Amino acid sequence: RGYVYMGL
Amino acid sequence: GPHSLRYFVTAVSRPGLGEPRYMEVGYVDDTEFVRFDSDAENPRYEPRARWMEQEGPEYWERETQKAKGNEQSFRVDLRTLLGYYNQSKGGSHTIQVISGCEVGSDGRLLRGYQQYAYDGCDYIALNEDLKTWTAADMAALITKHKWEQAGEAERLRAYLEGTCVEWLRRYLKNGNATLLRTDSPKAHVTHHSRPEDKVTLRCWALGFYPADITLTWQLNGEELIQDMELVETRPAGDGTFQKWASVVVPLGKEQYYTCHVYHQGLPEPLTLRW
Amino acid sequence: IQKTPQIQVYSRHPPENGKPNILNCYVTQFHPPHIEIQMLKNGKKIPKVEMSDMSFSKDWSFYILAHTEFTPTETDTYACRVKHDSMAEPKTVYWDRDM
Ligand SMILES: *[C@@H]1O[C@H](CO[C@@H]2O[C@@H](C)[C@@H](O)[C@@H](O)[C@@H]2O)[C@@H](O[C@@H]2O[C@H](CO)[C@@H](O)[C@H](O)[C@H]2NC(C)=O)[C@H](O)[C@H]1NC(C)=O
Ligand SMILES: *O[C@@H]1O[C@H](CO)[C@H](O[C@H]2O[C@H](CO)[C@H](O)[C@H](O)[C@H]2O)[C@H](O)[C@H]1O
Ligand SMILES: *[C@@H]1O[C@H](CO)[C@@H](O)[C@H](O)[C@H]1NC(C)=O
Repeated sequence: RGYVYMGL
Repeated sequence: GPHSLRYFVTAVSRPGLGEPRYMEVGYVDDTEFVRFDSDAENPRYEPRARWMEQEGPEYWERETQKAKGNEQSFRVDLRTLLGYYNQSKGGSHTIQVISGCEVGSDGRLLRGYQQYAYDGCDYIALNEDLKTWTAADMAALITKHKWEQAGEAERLRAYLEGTCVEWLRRYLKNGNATLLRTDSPKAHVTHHSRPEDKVTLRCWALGFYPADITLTWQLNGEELIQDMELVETRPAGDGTFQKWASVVVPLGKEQYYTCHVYHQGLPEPLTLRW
Repeated sequence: IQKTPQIQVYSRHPPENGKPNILNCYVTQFHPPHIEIQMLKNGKKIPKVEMSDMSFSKDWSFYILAHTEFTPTETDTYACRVKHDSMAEPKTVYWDRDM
């Protein structure tokens, strides 16, 4: 299952 | 042996051509198993490996909503980075991420990771401790501080040690017949003429799995890992791989060279001559 | 910066006129990601081309495979035409069945 990325 | 769950994410801006292209490709070891591509009306997360049919409606729905949220995050990131770097609003730019985890034969975490890149150059990365970040330039440093204050590290490590590890084991379970198989290489050797009374001997290795393999040419026991040419191992379209390696030997001295193929599907290594 | 793509065209099995096979076109080590890959049979674009195995190496260079099923014939010729920013002129690599 994929991760939910946080903004740069 | 050890296994890995990897996610390759790419977001490319295309000024004057609409919204940026967003793509997520999933891998369990060497075989692709999932993918999301923004270029398509009704873009959704789709299975890429047969065994993923064992998932169910819910799985696909959630991953899709998740992927669409990420798509918007990187859309914003591209604009943000134009600010960090002081760049034109009309040039094309790329952001990349490789996230994942590797477990031992027993299924326990060996390592987790996440590395970002902007325009083909390192940006920010999670250190092996899973607690800190290492920024490649002053732009990435702004991102590092934001993430430190927000506590992004704990959230990412919770995923790496938790979600990533548990789902990797599940995929391995459901796709055991394919992910845990061993396809032995089938070797061949070709010869091609050359100008100065020399010849090109090429050793082929076909239909293997997993990808890792070693090919070498020897001259009376000594490895010729120098004047030897080769290509990186390549996927062949059905879940297997191939590779070739060659040496340029003097005409009429061919029988003095041997190709050695080492692989998981080879109890004893293969030796070929022309 | 900018990296020119390495195009590689190969079959899954050793060719044998009449027996079904899979033709591949692996485009690698390129950057930026935008690229156009076309597989041709006797100079004509092949319809059912599948794009897969997209990935990038440690140096961030891109990799992607294009493949299709084909029943080889001694007459038919196949190639792969690629368009990338690193080249003003599109590059076509042919299928050398005797390589
Ligand atoms: C792969 O494993 C299966 C067992 O089923 C797996 O585990 C389930 C919980 C589920 O995740 C399935 O999708 C998986 O396929 C093996 O088949 C079984 O083998 C045992 C003998 O050990 C036998 O008692 C069962 O009847 C078999 N079938 C099932 C449906 O259980 C299968 O052989 C494994 N394949 C490989 C290549 O190792
Ligand atoms: O990125 C930020 O991470 C922190 C982690 O300390 C917070 O996330 C926590 O709470 C949310 C609830 O929406 C989730 O449960 C996370 O798993 C959890 O780490 C913060 O809300 C995030 O924005
Ligand atoms: C950014 O680029 C502009 C030119 O486009 C320049 O005038 C300026 O000095 C640069 N730096 C900053 C911080 O704006």
